[PDB]
Amino acid sequence: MKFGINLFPTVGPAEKSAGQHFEESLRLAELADELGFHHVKTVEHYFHEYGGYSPDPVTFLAAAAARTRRVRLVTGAVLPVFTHPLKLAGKLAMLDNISQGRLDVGFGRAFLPDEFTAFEISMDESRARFDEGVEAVRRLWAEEDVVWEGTFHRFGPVTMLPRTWQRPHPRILVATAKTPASAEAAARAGHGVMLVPSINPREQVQKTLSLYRDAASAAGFKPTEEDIHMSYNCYLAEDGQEARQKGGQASERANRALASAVSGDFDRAVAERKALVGTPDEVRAAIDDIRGWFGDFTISLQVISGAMPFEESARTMRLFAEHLLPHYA
Amino acid sequence: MKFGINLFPTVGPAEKSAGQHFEESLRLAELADELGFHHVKTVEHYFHEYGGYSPDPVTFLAAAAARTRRVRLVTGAVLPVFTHPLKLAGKLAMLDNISQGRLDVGFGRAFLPDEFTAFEISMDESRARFDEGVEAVRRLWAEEDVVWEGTFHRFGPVTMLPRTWQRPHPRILVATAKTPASAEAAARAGHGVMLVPSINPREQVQKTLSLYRDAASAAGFKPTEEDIHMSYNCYLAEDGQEARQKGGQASERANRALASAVSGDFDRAVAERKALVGTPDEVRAAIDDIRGWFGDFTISLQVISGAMPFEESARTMRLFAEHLLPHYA
Ligand SMILES: [Ca+2]
Ligand SMILES: [Ca+2]
Ligand SMILES: [Ca+2]
Ligand SMILES: [Ca+2]
Ligand SMILES: [Ca+2]
Ligand SMILES: [Ca+2]
Repeated sequence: MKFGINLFPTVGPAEKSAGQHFEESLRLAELADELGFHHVKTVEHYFHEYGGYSPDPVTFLAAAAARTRRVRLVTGAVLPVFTHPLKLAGKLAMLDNISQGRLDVGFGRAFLPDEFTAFEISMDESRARFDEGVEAVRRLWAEEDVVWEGTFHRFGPVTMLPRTWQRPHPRILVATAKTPASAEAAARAGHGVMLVPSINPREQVQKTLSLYRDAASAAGFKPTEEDIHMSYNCYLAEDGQEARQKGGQASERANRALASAVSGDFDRAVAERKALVGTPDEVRAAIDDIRGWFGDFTISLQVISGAMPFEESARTMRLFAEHLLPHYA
Repeated sequence: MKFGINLFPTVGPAEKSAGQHFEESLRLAELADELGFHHVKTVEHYFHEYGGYSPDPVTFLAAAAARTRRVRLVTGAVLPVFTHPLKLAGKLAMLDNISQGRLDVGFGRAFLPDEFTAFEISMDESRARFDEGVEAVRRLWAEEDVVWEGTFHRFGPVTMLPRTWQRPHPRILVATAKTPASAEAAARAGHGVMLVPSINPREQVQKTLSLYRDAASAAGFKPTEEDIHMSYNCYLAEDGQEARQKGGQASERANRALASAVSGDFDRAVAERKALVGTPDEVRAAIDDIRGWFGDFTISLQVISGAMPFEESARTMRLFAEHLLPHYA
C-alpha cells in the first residue's frame, strides 16, 4: 500500500477565504513531505463550492512542489475536455521539471452540468474529447514532429517544449467511476487507473480491478501499486466518537456541496469501508479489509472539508503517520 | 523607477536542460526576493527556443511565489487569444491567493505565426480575442453572477472561484497594439501598459506614453510608476570588456532566437539605451537617460540567456542591487 493526501476543497467564501485555504493547503503539503506520505493530490473543478477553489490543479501543485522535496504531486484529475492538449502537455511538462520528476498525471471525465454549459461543450462527444485529449498529450510528451489530425484539434508537425523530466513522460492514470470498460481500455493503453470506492459497491470495484489486471496482462503490462489510485475521506482522532462527529460533519458538508453542484448513512459508509474515519485502530482494521479486497494500491486520504480547522487536518495526518504509515512501509 | 527581474527563457537543451533552467530560475527568483527587487516576470510562448520552455507562465510563477515572500509575480504576458477567459481567470485567481496578493497580470498580444497556426486561430481575430478576453477576465474577478455574451464565448451566470485576494482584482497591464486607440483604451479602463523600447524607436515609446497619460487624466485615472512596464536585457560586470563580450553574446543569442521564431547591432542597442549592459557606472548613466525620456516606470531586467551560468546572472543582480538600486530608492 501507498498513502498520500488529497486536498479536495469543498468550501466557499462564507466559510473560508481562498487566502486561508491556500496557505493551509500548502502547509498540509509540507506536512505530507515531512511526515513521509507518498504524494499530494488535488482536483480540477469550476464555479461551485464543490471543488471550485481549484479550477487549475497544476497551479496549486507547482506551489506544493516548490515547498517540498520528496512527496510526489498527482493530478486527480485534470479534465482534458476543457483545455487544449498543447496547453495541458506544456504546463504539465513545466511542472514535471519544476518538481524534478515527482509528477503523476491523472486524467478524468467531467460530470458537473454547469461546467459543460459554461465552456459550451456538449456531453455527447465528451468521451471522444477525453480519449483524444489523453492521447494527444501523451504524443506531445513522447514524440517530436507530432502531426495530430484530431477530431477536436489539428496541429503539427510541432515539438512541445519543455520536454518532460521523466522518461518517457509522467505516469498516466485514467479516472473511472463510470464503466469497467474504460478500465479495460486504460490497461490496453498501458495506463494506470483511478477508481471510486466511496460510491461503488465493493464487489464492483473488485470486478473492475479484475478486468483491469486481466487486460493489463494480455497487453504484456504488469501494474504496480502506483498504477491504481483511490481516494477516501479521512479523519482521525484519538477519540473515535469525536472522529465520527467531526469527520461525519465533513463528509456531510462535502455531500451537500456535491448535491448542490450536480444541480445512519455515514455509519453505514464507515462500516462498508467507503470512508476512513475513526481512531487509528478503527482505520487500521478498515485498511486491512480494503487491502484484502483489492490488493496493494495507492490511497489518497482526503483530509480537508468545509470550515474544518487546519489543526484537525494536521492531527489526522500526524496520527496516520505515527500509527499507520510504519506498518505499511 | 522600480526594477524587477525578467526570466524569459531564450534557451534550448544544448545550453540548459529544462530541469536545469527551472532549478536555476527559481533560485534567481529567490535571489530577487533577497536582494530587494520589485518583481519576477516570465512569458507565455510555444515550440521555439524563443520562450518555448514557458508555455504556461502561471505554472512557473506559482512555484516562484511559493519560494519567496515579498517579490511580486508578474505575467509578461498571458495570451488571452489562446485560452478561455474562464480558465485564465481561475488559474490567476489561484495564483493571487497562493502569493498572498503579490500578483500583477500582464496580458499580451501574440505575434508568432507558429503559435496562431498550431492553435488554429486566425490572426485577423487577434485584436477582438484579446480585448474580449481581457474584459471577460476582469469581470470574472470583479463581479459575481457574471454573464458574458461576446463574439467568441457565451457563459453565465457564474461566480468564478476562488475569489481573488486583491480587490477588486490584481493590477491589469496590457500590451499596446501601437495604434493610438489601444493606449487610450487601457487608460480609460484603469489598466497599466507594457511597452517595448528594445525594438521601437524612443519617440514611439514617448508618443504611446503621452497618449496613455493624457487619456488617463481625462478619465480621472492617476497612473503610477507600477502601471508602466518595459523589459531590457541586462548584464553587469565591473570589467567593461567582460560586460560587453558576455552581455553582447547574451543579447545576440536572444535576438537570434527571436529571428528564428518569426521566420555592430548590439553596440548600437547599448548606445541607444535599448539594452542595459556595461559596468555599473555605464548602466547608471543609461538608466538616467531612460528616466529622462520616459519618466518613472517599472523595468524588468532580463538577466538570463542561453548557456550563461547562473552565477553570472546572480552577479548582474548583486551588482545592480549594490550600485544602482539605492540611487532610485
Ligand atoms: Ca497565516
Ligand atoms: Ca524522441
Ligand atoms: Ca542541480
Ligand atoms: Ca517582458
Ligand atoms: Ca486600480
Ligand atoms: Ca514588460
